[PDB]
Amino acid sequence: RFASVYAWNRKRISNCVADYSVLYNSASFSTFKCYGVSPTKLNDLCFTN
Amino acid sequence: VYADSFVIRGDEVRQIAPGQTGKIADYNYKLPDDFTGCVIAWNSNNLDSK
Repeated sequence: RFASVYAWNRKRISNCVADYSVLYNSASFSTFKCYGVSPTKLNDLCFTN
Repeated sequence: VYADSFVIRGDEVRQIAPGQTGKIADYNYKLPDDFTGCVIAWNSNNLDSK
């Protein structure tokens, strides 16, 4: 289930590790446009909220 | 002049560029960030698709 664009659904992910490489390596995606950050460096970077 | 020729998918020609990523740009063909040249790509779904 995916809510439509007029009611896009938002989730607050916090206080957990997340291997962005598993998303970064899957071929199921077409556009992976990252702004202000590099997808390769998303791994070592520790963000908040 | 050095001409490197290969065949890839339709949504993968964008990967043939400096800085791009994906399976093609990580394990098969890497382009240097200071690359000087051209990247010609054309659809051939009448000669390599059976």
